[PDB]
Amino acid sequence: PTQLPYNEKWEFPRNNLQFGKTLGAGAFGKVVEATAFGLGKEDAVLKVAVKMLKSTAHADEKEALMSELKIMSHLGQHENIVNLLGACTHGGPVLVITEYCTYGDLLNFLRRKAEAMLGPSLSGRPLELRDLLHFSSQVAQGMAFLASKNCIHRDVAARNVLLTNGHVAKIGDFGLARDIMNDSNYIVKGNARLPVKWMAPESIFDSVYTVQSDVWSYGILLWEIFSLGLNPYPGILVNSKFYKLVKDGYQMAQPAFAPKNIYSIMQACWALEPTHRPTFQQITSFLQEQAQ
Ligand SMILES: COc1ncc(F)cc1CNc1ccc(Cc2c[nH]c3ncc(C)cc23)c(F)n1
Repeated sequence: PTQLPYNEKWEFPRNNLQFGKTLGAGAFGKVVEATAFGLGKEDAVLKVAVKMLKSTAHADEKEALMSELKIMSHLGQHENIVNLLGACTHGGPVLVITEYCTYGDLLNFLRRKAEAMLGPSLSGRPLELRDLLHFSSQVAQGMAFLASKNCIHRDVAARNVLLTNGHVAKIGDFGLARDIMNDSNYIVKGNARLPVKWMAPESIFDSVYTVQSDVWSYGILLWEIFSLGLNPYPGILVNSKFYKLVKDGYQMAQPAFAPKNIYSIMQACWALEPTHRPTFQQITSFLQEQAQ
């Protein structure tokens, strides 16, 4: 990624952004909503999400932001990913301008939505099964696009899916703008904080990441969707027993709102042999057909 070249076609004048509230923050980074004036070929004026370093960041974090910018440019645009809209690299700190997604991350959306649906009994518009299938197929479409570019995401999870206008799902990555240090979904495994409960066995044990390991993580995401935002392996501590169980083929039980169909997809994503797992295109075609 560092050898990749940054194309100035993305360059945008930083004085043409008016910043609003912070959308998310990590230790050394954050994403901030902004209005951009004159953005793009149509000179649009619109709300954007700007990723930038915090004052706590150092050179290593700057290099990672620039690398992310180079990767987003190289990837190309797709309806079901968080697209790059421009960047500010001259005359100040690096700014990465991405699409703003009004409904926020999918995980929180499902949890708040489930609470809203249960409110009448205990005190707009409820979710339907078809919505869950749409979210699932949209994310699989976006993952099929990344896989077609041989791009490995490595942190597929509902917290990294964003919902835009029309409640269209987009796979993104909060990255530096996530507080992983204080986030119980990231486990201290040796040197780094890793989303172990989402990770394929070969990534945990052999440090191997592929499109097929993303497929596994996508199956965990499917479980999050069709449980309306439960934590995976709920109540189970990540320890030696957990690692062994995963390696031996232990799998989560069927989620409450998953049709047998969809749970079977999950199981296929969790095949121990990575080549046996479905491809994102197979998942997409099946889920599109199911969402009709
Ligand atoms: C496949 O995606 C990628 N792959 C590799 C990469 F290196 C980067 C990406 C996508 N980069 C990115 C940037 C910012 C954000 C946060 C974000 C954007 N819009 C929002 N609207 C609302 C809220 C609450 C948050 C946001 C996000 F999710 N992803």
